[PDB]
Amino acid sequence: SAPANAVAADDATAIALKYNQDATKSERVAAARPGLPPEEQHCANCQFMQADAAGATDEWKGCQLFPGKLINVNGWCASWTLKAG
Amino acid sequence: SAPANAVAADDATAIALKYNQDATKSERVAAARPGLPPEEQHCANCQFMQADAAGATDEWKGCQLFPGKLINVNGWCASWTLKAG
Ligand code: SF4
Ligand code: SF4
Repeated sequence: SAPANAVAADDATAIALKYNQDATKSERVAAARPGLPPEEQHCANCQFMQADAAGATDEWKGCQLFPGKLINVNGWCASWTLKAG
Repeated sequence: SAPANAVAADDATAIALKYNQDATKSERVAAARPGLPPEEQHCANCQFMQADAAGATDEWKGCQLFPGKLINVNGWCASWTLKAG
């Protein structure tokens, strides 16, 4: 089961930022954010994902943009940015 | 007159996010978002602010949560998080 502090689907920030815990159901094709084809975009390779968040698991990680919460590594939002060198 | 796409108080996203174009009149103290003293928080030091948005001025700048629109640099909403990276 999801952590209790998972980002909720209809959290107001999640709504505004176009977060979806399943990237395949997200607006990523429409958004056309640069750096990878949309089909390759998800939280796991994002700049803002925080691997060392409290309560992180292989599936659930922090995000700079959702303080105190956990996103799904297979998620996406409109701030997706490939983590660069 | 302000940019045509300045965020209005009756914008539906604004209401959901608890945006106020005057941070001093916002809920920022009670909300106590982490990362800076709440009384110092406003759009100008927020991670979501986009200073190079089309139509921006020294007063009106972009926000990732209000695509296509301009917030006030002195504003605040409950999604505030410190600009960082
Ligand atoms: S900023 Fe990155 S890690 Fe955070 S929810 Fe959006 S895509 Fe996922
Ligand atoms: S997310 Fe940040 S920049 Fe956007 S309205 Fe809220 S406080 Fe202002």
